[PDB]
Amino acid sequence: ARIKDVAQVAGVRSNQLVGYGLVSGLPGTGEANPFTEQSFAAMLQNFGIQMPPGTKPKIKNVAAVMVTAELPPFSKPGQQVDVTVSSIGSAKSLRGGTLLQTFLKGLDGQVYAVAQGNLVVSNPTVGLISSGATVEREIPNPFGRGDYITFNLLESDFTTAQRMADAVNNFLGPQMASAVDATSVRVRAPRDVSQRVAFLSAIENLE
Amino acid sequence: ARIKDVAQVAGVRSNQLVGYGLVSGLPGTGEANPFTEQSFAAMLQNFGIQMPPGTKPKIKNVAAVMVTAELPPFSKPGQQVDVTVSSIGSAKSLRGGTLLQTFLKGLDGQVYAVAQGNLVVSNPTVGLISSGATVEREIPNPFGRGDYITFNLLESDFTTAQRMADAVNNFLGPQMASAVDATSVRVRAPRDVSQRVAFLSAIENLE
Amino acid sequence: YITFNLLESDFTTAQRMADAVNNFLGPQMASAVDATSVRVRAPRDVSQRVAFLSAIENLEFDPADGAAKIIVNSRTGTIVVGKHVRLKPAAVTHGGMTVAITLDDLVRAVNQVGAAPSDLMAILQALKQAGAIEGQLIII
Amino acid sequence: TLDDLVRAVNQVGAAPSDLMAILQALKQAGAIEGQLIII
Amino acid sequence: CAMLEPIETDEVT
Amino acid sequence: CAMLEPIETDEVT
Amino acid sequence: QVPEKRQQTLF
Amino acid sequence: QVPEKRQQTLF
Amino acid sequence: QVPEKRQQTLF
Amino acid sequence: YEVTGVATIVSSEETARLHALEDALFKAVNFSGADIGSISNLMPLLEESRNEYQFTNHEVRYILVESERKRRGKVEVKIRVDIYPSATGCHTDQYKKTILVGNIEVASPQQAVMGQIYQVGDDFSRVVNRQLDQTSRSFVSVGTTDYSISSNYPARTQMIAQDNGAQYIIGGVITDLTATVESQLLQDDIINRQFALEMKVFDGKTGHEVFNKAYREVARWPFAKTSQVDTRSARFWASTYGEMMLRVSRNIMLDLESELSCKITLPEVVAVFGNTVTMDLGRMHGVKEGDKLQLWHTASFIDQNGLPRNKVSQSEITLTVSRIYEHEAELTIDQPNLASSVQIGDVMNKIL
Amino acid sequence: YEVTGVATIVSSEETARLHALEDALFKAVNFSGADIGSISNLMPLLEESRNEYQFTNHEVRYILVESERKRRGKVEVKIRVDIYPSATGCHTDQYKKTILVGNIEVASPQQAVMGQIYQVGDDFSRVVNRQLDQTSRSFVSVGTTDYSISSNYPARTQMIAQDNGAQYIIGGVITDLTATVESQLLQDDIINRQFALEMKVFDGKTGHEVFNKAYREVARWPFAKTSQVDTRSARFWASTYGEMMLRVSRNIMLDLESELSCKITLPEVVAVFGNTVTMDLGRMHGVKEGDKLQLWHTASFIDQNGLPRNKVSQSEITLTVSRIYEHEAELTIDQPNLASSVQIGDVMNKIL
Amino acid sequence: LRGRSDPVAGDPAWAPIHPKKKPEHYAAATGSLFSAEHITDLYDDSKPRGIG
Amino acid sequence: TVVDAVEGDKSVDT
Repeated sequence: ARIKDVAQVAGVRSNQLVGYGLVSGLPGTGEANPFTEQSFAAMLQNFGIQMPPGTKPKIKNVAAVMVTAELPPFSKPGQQVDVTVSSIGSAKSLRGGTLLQTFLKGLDGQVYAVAQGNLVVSNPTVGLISSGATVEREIPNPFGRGDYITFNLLESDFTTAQRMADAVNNFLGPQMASAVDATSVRVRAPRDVSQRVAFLSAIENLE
Repeated sequence: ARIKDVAQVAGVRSNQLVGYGLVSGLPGTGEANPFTEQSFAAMLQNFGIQMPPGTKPKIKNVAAVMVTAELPPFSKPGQQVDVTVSSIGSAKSLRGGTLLQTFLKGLDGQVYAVAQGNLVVSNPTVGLISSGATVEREIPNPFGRGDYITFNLLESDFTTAQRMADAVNNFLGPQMASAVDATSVRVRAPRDVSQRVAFLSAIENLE
Repeated sequence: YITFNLLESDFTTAQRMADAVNNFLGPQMASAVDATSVRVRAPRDVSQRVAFLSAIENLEFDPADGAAKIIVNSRTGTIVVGKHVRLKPAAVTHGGMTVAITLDDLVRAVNQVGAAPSDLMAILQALKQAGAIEGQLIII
Repeated sequence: TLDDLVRAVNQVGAAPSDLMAILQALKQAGAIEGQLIII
Repeated sequence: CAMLEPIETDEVT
Repeated sequence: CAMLEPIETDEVT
Repeated sequence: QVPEKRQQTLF
Repeated sequence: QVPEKRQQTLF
Repeated sequence: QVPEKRQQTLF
Repeated sequence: YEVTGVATIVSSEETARLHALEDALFKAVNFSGADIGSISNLMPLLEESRNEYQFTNHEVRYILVESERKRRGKVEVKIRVDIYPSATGCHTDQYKKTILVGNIEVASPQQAVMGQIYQVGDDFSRVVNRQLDQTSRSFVSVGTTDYSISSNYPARTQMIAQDNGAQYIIGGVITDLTATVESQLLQDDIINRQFALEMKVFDGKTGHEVFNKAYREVARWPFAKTSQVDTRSARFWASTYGEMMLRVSRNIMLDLESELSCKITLPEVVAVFGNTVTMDLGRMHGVKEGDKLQLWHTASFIDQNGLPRNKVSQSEITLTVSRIYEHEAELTIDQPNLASSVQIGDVMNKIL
Repeated sequence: YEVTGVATIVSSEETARLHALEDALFKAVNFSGADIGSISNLMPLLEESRNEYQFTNHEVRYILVESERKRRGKVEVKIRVDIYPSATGCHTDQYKKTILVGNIEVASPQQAVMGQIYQVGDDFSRVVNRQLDQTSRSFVSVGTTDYSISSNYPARTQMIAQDNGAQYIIGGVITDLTATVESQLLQDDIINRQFALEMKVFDGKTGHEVFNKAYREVARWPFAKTSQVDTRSARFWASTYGEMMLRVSRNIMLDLESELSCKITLPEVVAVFGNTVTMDLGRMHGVKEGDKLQLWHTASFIDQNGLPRNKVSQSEITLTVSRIYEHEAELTIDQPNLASSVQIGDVMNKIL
Repeated sequence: LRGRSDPVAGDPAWAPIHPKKKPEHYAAATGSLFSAEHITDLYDDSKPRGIG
Repeated sequence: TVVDAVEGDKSVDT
């Protein structure tokens, strides 16, 4: 088993983004929930159409949804990630819908992606978009810091941790990798970020 | 795999434009929603016909829709892009409709395209126009700045990043490309914009 | 100068069109300024510019293939797989039958079970998540 | 040109107007050297 | 010597 | 000698 | 002594 | 004795 | 006799 | 020389007399043709109110104040000084530096409520732009910009400088506009308003911060408490507060002269047409035909921690000016075989 | 020398006279060019109110106070002193140290209610930053940061120092802002407000805490009980409380000079381009061409218990400065065969 | 003879504060129209959240 | 002075 198959690099993590949005273009399988109508009215105000207070939109092709995306590590602005769109009101189906502009917020409350696109549903109330979210911001990483890199085992075990340490030492040389617990293995790495990527490329393919 | 197949140039991004519009010429499959009638009345006022207040248009061939276009990088004024038209009211079908003049706004609130044309629907409430939006404004680009260009991997991986760096170095020469993380590879490029396009043409076809 | 805007933006197509003009006329005549625009020096007289543009607009060149993409129409069901798209081998179990890996093998796996021809749109998304697609999966 | 695409349309039941949607996918994939105009 | 006192263009007023 | 007393830029006021 | 107006310049 | 303005420097 | 400021030290 | 210095008393007669003396000295130096960069170092040694001043290593040797008057509530000072205009110096053989005036902002809009002077930052950046354009000796102003320049983004600073063609970008924050009330039973209230400012100059070639200074002055607010004052009007700038802000702008210009004037000016390569290159500096910047210039290959990198860095490779290429335009110039490469190594963005310096 | 010391009486004439004497001595030392690091050890021996002071092993030998006046409610002290500026010392041959001013926080927001001075920590860290930038001799300020630095996370301290390019990070906590009321029947109430502060300096190379000191002073609160005071305004900083806080900032600067000035400055390797490396220190830090530097291989580890540790491997590599920029410098490795062992993060020290 | 001082209309102590103008985005740096300080969420209720 | 202009001076019980 390769090291990259059974371990992950510490500090190289994913992040979860969540947002609220509306799905339009449904063949009469939308909602009438109060929050859907409120959000629809606010969106229409954003375009210059403001209905008088207390006006019922009577919309049937719009559904309120929750949009979730996972931000892969080293995600740069301009990249695209998948989004999962799930209905939270009472819409019967999201099939054939279109996700309108929704901002995806991180755990700190800041917007990191914007999601649009066409839903592909099979459960008719959950759909996926292959490049729905466009990354708009970067999350800093501790990968290039320090004098070592750390591998976290997917399945924690003392023997697997020690065998991975021996695999690196045999490949490179003595006193190069050390198991600090049943999960983590620390490998000394170059200070240059370009050399560390080249170094990690050779190490993550060890068997 | 060519570099252009598995990577994208940093700073060379797409932009998403959204707008509100009305679709006319429907065979009696329109709406009666309050916002549709309000928008229709405002549009008629724009042409010199102003109905007395409280007048019900009784329109049946008009539907309110949301228009979305994606602006490709290096989009110049006069070019045409596809638009997706999705119904947001209660129209039964958008088949055979015609999208009226709608302004497509960016994330900064400025108009960058104008969308018209004929809808091609298969879901009968979502249609597409092959050249619906005409680009009216340019978005500046950081492509020609700096002393390097950056490739962002579609599928992030340390080994793929290092192999792409080696591919450029073998083709051009030593110390030419460097992998800075699992996603980005930096290649030194000419300062002249014309030479950088010629340079990037040879590099993006590397296998 | 006059400027040509590519209908399909591409760095290689922009550079090849620049070379086509330079080969026809002479050196340092056309230059690609980005992936879309190519600038060609033109006469100042309007009549000569029309005569000049007449000869240039008929030049032949080979546009580049472009980035490898998979276009899926989520509402019609058609899947257009472009050139240079490569699917990495994997074991795909859909319904009750298992297949091993373009669309031809996947279509047969779809036809094995009853399922539907539109169930292939969901198999691709799983392949995209597993990193078994060398290209872009675009949903229109 | 269309001859191969028309045969693909005729393979399945579908409809002769389903070809209009196949072209739009080809246009999105950059497989058309021309302008797709809808009138 | 004797420096002059001619005014110049106002910067804002 | 005789140290000067010229003021300098204020730190905050 | 009065300043002299700008001299002849090309382009 | 007045402090002297900065001398010529490159970059 | 005034205490003397810290002397030169490395690290 | 025969000069007059005019300055209004705010809270101390010493400060008004010192300001009048500074004004008279500035006028004398401007008339004498001496460099205004050296004035900013003379002021600290002028804190004392001595009738006679002695200085060494300066273009002015002795200062003697002969008349001091307080006519119309403001101090008028008449002095005679001896100025020696040096023909040499590190500032006379350099081309003019193009400077872009960035966005100046009010940190606390709460402080600008009295008088509703919320556009004071913009209308003061306009004054700074005009002061640098028509009063400085070694600066050319290329206008103002609405973008904010920060030390965290050297790349943005470089891009904005390239867009505007500016060697340096100057921007600040207005940190204090508050006022206090001084009350007397005999007369009406006196409102003394503060004006504090922190100016920052960034190098457009590499994004570095090359200058940083803080200013704070106080002046009377003659207007009513509830009166609205327009910062573009002459009512604002002819008042005591306006005179104080104009003096602050002059001090900004003198500090820029003191710090950046003797930096070697580095014109950039705009375009290369075979053996002839184009320079972003022209006749209006002091370029004369027959000038010999030395080329430097520019390579400025952001290091591993995101901090800007500079690196220039020396070149064996020398250029001479062939044709001069008002805003640009044409240079001929004296080493034709090395002409292929010249790229856009390389800098040059005049050979002395 | 001829110096004046100004200090306001708060509760004791002795304290005001001592503060005025400290101010006069600080001005005399600053004018004389003597190091300000040695002043902070002279104050303890100045507690006595003797007319004559005798000291040994210092740049000042005898202090004689000739005039003591209490004009306008504040003590003015005029003294004559003999200062011997030593050309040598452990502080004159070192490059300037870059220092980042961290977050200073109010531990109890309850104490800041009177006057609503809740941003006192931020507006005081700004004063400390400016004091270190424009008043210190051996420090360069690289700005302020909004993050809090703790001794429990040396890795975070190292990362923040790397991001800002700071050798040391200084942060504190304001622990006392309470006030007491002194009442007299003849006059109005007197509110004496406290200002206590605990400053802590962390080494950015290893995350260690290298400095720790506590300050406490008291000053009159001249404002009304229900009046709101803006900490960015001149009304706050020109008051007695503001003067006390400015004096506290000056004492912070003098303590930093006393403790950290003679530590050997260790510039870091920023980039290696074959045989030429880049240094994070440049012309503005005191680097001169032809300087010889000795390389140290840096290896700082967190031990088994999570505590930071330091370990440097000595090297046979010596470098000389080839080109100097304002903020960086280029060094050439004198041993080309050993150039491959230089990595980013290695430190250097100037060979004396 | 009154013993009281009447308030004046327009007192700065009670006058509104005009909001600070946000800085321009400068999209040429990133190639995108996204700016964290300028984006408008389509579905937000627009409660008061800043000065002015 | 210790009195703010905007807010003003905020400063027979026997």
